[PDB]
Amino acid sequence: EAHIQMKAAALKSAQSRLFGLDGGISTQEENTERHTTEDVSPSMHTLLGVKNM
Amino acid sequence: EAHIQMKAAALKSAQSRLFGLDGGISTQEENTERHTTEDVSPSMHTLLGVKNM
Repeated sequence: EAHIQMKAAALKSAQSRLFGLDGGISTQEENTERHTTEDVSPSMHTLLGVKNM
Repeated sequence: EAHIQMKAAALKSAQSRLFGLDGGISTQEENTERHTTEDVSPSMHTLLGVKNM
């Protein structure tokens, strides 16, 4: 009885977790797009549909 | 994907030309006109219709 009471007091209400933080860190997708000196900007190749007025 | 992106970056917007400068150089017509010592000048045979006054 004493040992079981001691075990219950020591364990308290501890709940086991099966997993920690997942080791797969990357969530985005790799950027495979080219980048040439003809690009209007580092993020846009052209401004094709743009109308000045 | 990487190979296609590399090809697109390398080719850029190169446009093919089917022809270069045409090899036919002469554009004028050959001068077949005679030249005699009776000619008033190297370019005029006579001055037929000319009136002095």
